[PDB]
Amino acid sequence: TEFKAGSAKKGATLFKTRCLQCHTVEKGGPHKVGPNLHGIFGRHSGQAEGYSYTDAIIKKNVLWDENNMSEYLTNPKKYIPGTKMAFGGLKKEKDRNDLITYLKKACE
Ligand code: HEC
Repeated sequence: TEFKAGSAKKGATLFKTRCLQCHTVEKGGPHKVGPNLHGIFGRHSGQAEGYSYTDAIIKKNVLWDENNMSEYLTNPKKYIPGTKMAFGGLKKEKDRNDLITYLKKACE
């Protein structure tokens, strides 16, 4: 027990200003700089087809759940050195919570 639920509305706007530049979240949403993340929970890293991911991400083979997604979110290059994900992070657990509450919801 280490992840508690945030606000999806607050999650959704965090997403629009911090992740939209690179990702789509809708079913059948296209890949961009970053891959489409629909269905990410339960899935492992580097398995969306039609996307060229770094060695590092495939290699890490992380099961995508809220718990994991939080630490990746804090510092991705940290969590997975070699990732091409150019994002500093979300150091605030509160923001992280909203946002994950949002992804838990839309990538559904
Ligand atoms: C572009 C400047 C990005 C921003 C901003 C965010 N992400 Fe991203 N993401 C990007 C890339 C290029 C990649 C590929 C990684 C590689 O090393 O090949 C990723 C990857 C992810 C993943 C992992 C998914 C998988 O298929 O295993 C996740 C869960 C992810 N990105 C989520 C995410 C969120 C929620 C963001 C906003 C806070 C975000 N990323 C920022 C590109 C970019």
